Amino acid sequence: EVQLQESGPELVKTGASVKISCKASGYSFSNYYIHWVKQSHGKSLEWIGFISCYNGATFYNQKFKGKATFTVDNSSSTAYMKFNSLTFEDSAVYYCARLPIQFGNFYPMDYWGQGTTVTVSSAKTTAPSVYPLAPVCGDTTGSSVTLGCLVKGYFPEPVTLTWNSGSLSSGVHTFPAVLQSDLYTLSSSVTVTSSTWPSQSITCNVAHPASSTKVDKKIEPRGPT
Amino acid sequence: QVVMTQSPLSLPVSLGDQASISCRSSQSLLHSNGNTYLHWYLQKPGQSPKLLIYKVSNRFSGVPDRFSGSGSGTDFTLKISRVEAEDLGVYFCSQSTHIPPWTFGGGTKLDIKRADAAPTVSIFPPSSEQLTSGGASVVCFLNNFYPKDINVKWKIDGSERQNGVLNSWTDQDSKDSTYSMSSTLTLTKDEYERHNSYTCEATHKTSTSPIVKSFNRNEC
Repeated sequence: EVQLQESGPELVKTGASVKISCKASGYSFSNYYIHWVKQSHGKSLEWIGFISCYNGATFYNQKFKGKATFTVDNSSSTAYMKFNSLTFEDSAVYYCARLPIQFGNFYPMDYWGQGTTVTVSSAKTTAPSVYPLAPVCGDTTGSSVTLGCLVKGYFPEPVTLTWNSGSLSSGVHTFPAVLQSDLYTLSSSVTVTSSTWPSQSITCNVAHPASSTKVDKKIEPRGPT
Repeated sequence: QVVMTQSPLSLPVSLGDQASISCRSSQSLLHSNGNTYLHWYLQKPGQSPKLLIYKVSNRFSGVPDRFSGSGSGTDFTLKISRVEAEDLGVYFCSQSTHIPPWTFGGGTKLDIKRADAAPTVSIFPPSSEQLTSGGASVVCFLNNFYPKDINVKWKIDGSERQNGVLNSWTDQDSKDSTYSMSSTLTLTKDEYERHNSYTCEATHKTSTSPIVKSFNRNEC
């Protein structure tokens, strides 16, 4: 029944600061260190530092000295990490993890939080352009047909993409967004039987909450010119 | 700083078989007190890392005996017997013999083995709507293939084109254990409408020949 519950995702502007929390439960809070660890997408975990929940003492990895500040609120069983002067390179998932005081200094970090994603960018909110991708013009000779939807040039994540308002869920691949020149691009494919489309409408539905936009693009067969 | 190196980055295994994940440290993890502080964790997407094995071979609370650890000095192995679907995720090692800092391996992601499958390849010219906007993206989907390694090559009027290409890959599918990929070539409308032929070529171990999908702006 040990749990470390971390605060939610953060989107922060270049040069600003953010403070993320780690709330402990199910154990004697003051008998442990809380460590903080960085996980840049597709890289090894990188240890940042620790704070003692017994007496508040801190120790920081020199690479993060000046960047990260640890605190604890003993009364709420909560540890905090504050980050100042955020840069693109600070975009990562940050974990808290506890480490007992009482089983020697070399005991492992034995319970972890679920992680907090921090995204740092100078970009301004930007609605996507949503493009329907119909097959090459011609004759679909196969038993099935693949359609697409391109969602280009938005910020921030996330978007929601559905096909036929969710009624079309099988045969869908919605691809992770890629970030280029401060903006995201995502695509999705859907594959149906050739007797399904174009005889029945297929529409890609895209929502970008941050611009409060909601677009439907029907996939239309291409003309011969 | 003790550097932990893990292999492989991706480990295919069929359900019911034993998986073996290796960790190497840049410096012996035997402490002068006789103990060796090498530990193994499992992380599933979006979930907290979970401690599995500590001090080379000790199973942590609730960890079943299908998990075992071995090794000494700089070389360590995590063995998972009878791999199941709930075992799927990223496994990573860490050391606490030489601290600070605590350091971590780069992780090994389990891959479910299945029958080889060639990708299904589909190419998409720019939409009329994007062309009206002044842009041109050509999209290629390479769907439902196995194993995960694949290469895509773009050609314009027969000539290889690397600039302007952005790729994205799905994680292994939970239904059929295949992988998929999307590749987008973005050009200015001005440059798109100077050329005639556009081609996406997929190279996958399922054929010595690439799967080629092409279109011509000139005619259907």
